[PDB]
Amino acid sequence: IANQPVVIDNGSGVIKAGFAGDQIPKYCFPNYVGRPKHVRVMAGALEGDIFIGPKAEEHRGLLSIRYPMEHGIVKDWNDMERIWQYVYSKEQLQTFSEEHPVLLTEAPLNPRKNRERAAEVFFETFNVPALFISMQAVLSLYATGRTTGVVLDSGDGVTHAVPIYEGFAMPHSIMRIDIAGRDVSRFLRLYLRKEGYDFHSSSEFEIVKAIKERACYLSINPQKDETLETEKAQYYLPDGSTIEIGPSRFRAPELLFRPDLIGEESEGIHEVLVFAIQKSDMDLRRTLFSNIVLSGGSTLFKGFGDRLLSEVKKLAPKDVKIRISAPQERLYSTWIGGSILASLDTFKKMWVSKKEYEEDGARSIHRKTF
Amino acid sequence: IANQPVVIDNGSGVIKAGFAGDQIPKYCFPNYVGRPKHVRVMAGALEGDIFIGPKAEEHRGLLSIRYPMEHGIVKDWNDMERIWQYVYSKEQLQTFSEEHPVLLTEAPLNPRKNRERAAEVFFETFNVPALFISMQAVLSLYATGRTTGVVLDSGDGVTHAVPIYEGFAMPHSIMRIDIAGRDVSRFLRLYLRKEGYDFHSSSEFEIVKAIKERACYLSINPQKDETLETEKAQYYLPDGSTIEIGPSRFRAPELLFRPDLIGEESEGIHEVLVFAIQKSDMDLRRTLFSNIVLSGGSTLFKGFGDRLLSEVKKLAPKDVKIRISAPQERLYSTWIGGSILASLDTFKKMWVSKKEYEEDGARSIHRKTF
Amino acid sequence: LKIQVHYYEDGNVQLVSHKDVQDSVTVSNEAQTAKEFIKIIEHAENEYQTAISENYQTMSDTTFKALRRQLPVTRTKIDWNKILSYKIGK
Repeated sequence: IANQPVVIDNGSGVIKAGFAGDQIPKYCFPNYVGRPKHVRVMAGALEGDIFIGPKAEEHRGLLSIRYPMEHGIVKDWNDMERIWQYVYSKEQLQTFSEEHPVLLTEAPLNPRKNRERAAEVFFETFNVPALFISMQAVLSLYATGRTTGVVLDSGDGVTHAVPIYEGFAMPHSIMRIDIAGRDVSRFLRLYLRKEGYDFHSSSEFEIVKAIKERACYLSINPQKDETLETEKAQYYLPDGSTIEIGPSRFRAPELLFRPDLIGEESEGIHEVLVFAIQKSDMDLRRTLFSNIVLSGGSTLFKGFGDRLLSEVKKLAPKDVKIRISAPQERLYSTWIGGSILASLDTFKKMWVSKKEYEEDGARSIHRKTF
Repeated sequence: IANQPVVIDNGSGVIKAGFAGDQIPKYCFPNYVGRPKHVRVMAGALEGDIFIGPKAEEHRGLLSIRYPMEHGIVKDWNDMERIWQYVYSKEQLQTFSEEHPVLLTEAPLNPRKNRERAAEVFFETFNVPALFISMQAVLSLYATGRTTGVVLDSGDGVTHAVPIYEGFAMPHSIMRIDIAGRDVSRFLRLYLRKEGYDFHSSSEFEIVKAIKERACYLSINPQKDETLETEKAQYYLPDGSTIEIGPSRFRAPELLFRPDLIGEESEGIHEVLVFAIQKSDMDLRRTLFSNIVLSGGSTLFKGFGDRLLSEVKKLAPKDVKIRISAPQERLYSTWIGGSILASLDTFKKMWVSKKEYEEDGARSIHRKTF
Repeated sequence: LKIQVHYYEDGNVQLVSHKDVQDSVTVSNEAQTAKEFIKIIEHAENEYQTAISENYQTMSDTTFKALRRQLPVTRTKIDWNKILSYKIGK
């Protein structure tokens, strides 16, 4: 049973899906489960009472949105099962789970219990013929067409700098933080309350994400922007009322570089990138500096790459050629790589078959990934 | 010019005033500006047509009362200027604003524009020599004598939990809601309409507050009280007519613990207290649980502390010593600490002088507070 | 069972270790005694490496942090202006 395999690229913020050997993921939607706050009085209302994807985006105000996955670690397993069921259902894929092999993705260095429980869901609840979990950095390099280079990424949950050199993903040199787009959105929400405009509701939380996506920019010199007084630019909400954003827009994405502002000890994106290069061998450092690939949604801030280049110039040894490259479609970089990896004839060897899982168990899944 | 400084402890419901070094605030009155509804035909009437303090409390029925403050955030600035002018006037303090330095208070995580506009009023309209703005939680611990511990408060506007450890108010663990005494009084009013007795007028609203102050208890088990049938205890209004209150008295203060009743997905008092301790560090949690201080008027319900203990037992980790301490004068706990802070010699270093404000501006006020 | 690692770039770091083990085994066969002792070594040296790798990556990070923390008890970078114009105590 070697049908066209499916590539479900997981993520805390957004979840991508579709078939192998494709240019773009056809099925992209945000990873959450909306449920109705209000009392459904009238007959002929929205049926089901568990909303995922575009229906939930259309009917935000009704639904109490909650995310199942934080920092690449699922909290609510029943919610992720409903999301995966919605992916396979007629509203999105129009396929059965029994036909196609599965390509899953996860952030590196996660708890193994969650990886085991993920496999249990795919093999038992769904009747998958073969499963395969993989890295995000390895796929992003397959999407670009390079083998050597570091992959800095920044989704909604995790930020991790994985160094790879000619098909050798060093498991030891992988740096990681639990600081990312969701924490930046939460930090921007806190700043908007300091400005004046309070947002506490779960449906109203996605307006803060929309403001973060649209009206934000990362300054090169933060001390210079602190001394100067801001212009206070405007933005229209979904309702109609205008909001002067003020200094919150530029101080919000500083969290990624300065993790002390939220109140939690971490390295930072720029430190993690330097740190992933340093932990590798001495001969391979200069090739890793030359090939730095960006990925994820939280790398799309204005003057983000320029700030990363300046931070590398400050920390790294002098007289070294720095190059932070990036693809055009930074959001769909990991999925394209999975679609390429799935289309290859080698893919049959790497996967965990259902028969092999039934015989061995979790140990076979731990062996095949690394 | 280092005269005996004035401590104006601002509050949404009640405002406290007096001089530094005293045991109690001598001048306490409700924070609103009453203005006459009816037309004045006869001579020898109440002159001025702007009523603040005991005159407004005496003659409620005449006056269309409106509060300038809402959730620790002044909406009507002209009304607060008139209140502050009334505080300093001969009817209350019998002093000039030119002589004495001013200690002011505000809730945490408020609009910075309101803090600037507060400072502008005190420095320009009044001619203050030196101003200082402070938190409520820091002062309450100064009043008790402790340094470490959490301060849960529940005024008329804001409920906020701030954890402090050895004279270090933790900014990133500050939890806050806009659910408080005024929202409980508003929720009680809505319940009394469901019972039968409506109170639509603004002068008539203070009858609902008086009912809330006297006849409201917090039951330990809400599901058990819902299944049982109430006794329907009586209450006499200022007119003389009887009111059978019924189940509205015990379901009214449930708003603070269950904010889903008003139609506003918030945490609640007990969750805010747990969240403030959890956001702070692992080493400080057990000391923060042992030192929990209560303040504000909406902590004075019958069986409030007993319910808050039971909710902490439900949420917090097991086998940990819980202690919710409470002073005798909870309404004046924040003012007592300000009077103590003002009496100390180090208060001279902390304040913002008039000369320093004229040179720098708002930036110096933002620096000195934190 | 003694490990030793030494890194000397930009300054030194050393790993030094040992585990003393006392065990009682019962002799039976040549095939069994050959595969029994090896089994004792295999499990001990794995448990050792496991602890040596997995405890130190996490527990050293927390014990090395219990000595000096990465950020203060407030989790805020200390304000120097605050330090130079604030008073504590009673």
